[PDB]
Amino acid sequence: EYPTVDDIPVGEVRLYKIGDGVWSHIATQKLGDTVYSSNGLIVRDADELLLIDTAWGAKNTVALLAEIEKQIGLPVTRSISTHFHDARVGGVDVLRAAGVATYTSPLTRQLAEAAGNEVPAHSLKALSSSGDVVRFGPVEVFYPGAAHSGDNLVVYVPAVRVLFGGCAVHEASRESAGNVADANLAEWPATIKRIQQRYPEAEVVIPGHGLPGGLELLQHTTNVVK
Ligand SMILES: [Zn+2]
Repeated sequence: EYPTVDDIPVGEVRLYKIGDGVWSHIATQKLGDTVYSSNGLIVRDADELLLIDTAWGAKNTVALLAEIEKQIGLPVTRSISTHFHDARVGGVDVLRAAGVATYTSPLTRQLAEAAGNEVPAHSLKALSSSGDVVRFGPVEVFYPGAAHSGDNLVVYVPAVRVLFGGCAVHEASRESAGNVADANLAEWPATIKRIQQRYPEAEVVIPGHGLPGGLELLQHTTNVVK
């Protein structure tokens, strides 16, 4: 049932229910030749929603808000971007215009600014060193160390044991690491092991791109990176 690039045109967004009060959002973007599918997360907290990652640019992020209003009907009040690439902060200006309080790690804000990308408005201050973890509403945000990028974060929803790995985690079908220009290939396996050790009871693991799986995606990622 999980949507792929073939099911979603650029500019549309689908939601997919993952567990109680947890959905992923899936969108499509085209970079020159390449067409990607990309996942974020939505998590209910009382009568509001926490959003993890934009839908890759302003147009998709507008469609994301519309689809949330249509399907869920609760307001997105806060967001977290999991790394500095346009794929995850592109659209933060749409979120700000809709009144969302946008957050990420201080390092992500710095890298986004350096890259000329959109910059979330607020910093999650206790996330500075590999291993740092903070609670934020109904999730934990974990900085496990450098991997796909130096700043990449993962997000865990403890009530339902759902781990959003973002682009630090590859889907089962993926056999190459993608854009490695900001990656730390040497550190990535150790970063994965840190995720494994922290969330040994996770039931679903959602990669940055492609099909959700279980904890097996973590070791798979290490194998690919090598
Ligand atoms: Zn990226």
